[PDB]
Amino acid sequence: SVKMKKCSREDLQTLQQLSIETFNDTFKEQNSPENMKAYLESAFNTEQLEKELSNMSSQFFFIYFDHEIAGYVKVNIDDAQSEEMGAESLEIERIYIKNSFQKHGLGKHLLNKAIEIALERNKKNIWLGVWEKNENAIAFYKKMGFVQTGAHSFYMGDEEQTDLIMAKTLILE
Repeated sequence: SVKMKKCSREDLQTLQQLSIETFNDTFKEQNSPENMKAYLESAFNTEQLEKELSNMSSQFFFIYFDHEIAGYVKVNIDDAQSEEMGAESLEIERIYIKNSFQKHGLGKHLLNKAIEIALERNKKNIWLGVWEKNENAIAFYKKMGFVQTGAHSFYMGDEEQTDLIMAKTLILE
């Protein structure tokens, strides 16, 4: 069966390994091994993730299928967001499903959980940033109701790439 669990301090090691594997398998083709090694060490080292897990405005959730870890999602609100969007929004900063577990509705589960958290936190809108080249993720988000509201350049390695800003308005009552 499918189940999700909020990550705690004891999930640090598991979160770190899952983060590295899924991220590597997502940007591995368009980046040098040297740049990937450096980023993986600066983004997923024990101390960095420990800080993020302890951030009051951040929340991580694991998703499981048959008791096996299949992926995770990281959401931010207020000052924890990677962009200063305000106190009325929630960001899906990271969302990853292990390759072998993709195409089974698990990504949808994680995203809807992010939506549920946003609704519960009374946030007016939910948003995310996604590399323009990630066609699979863009198509998934559009199916989930997200729309591109903007786009800006960002540096990947030593070259600029395009980040698409996608969002959806929630409850306004």
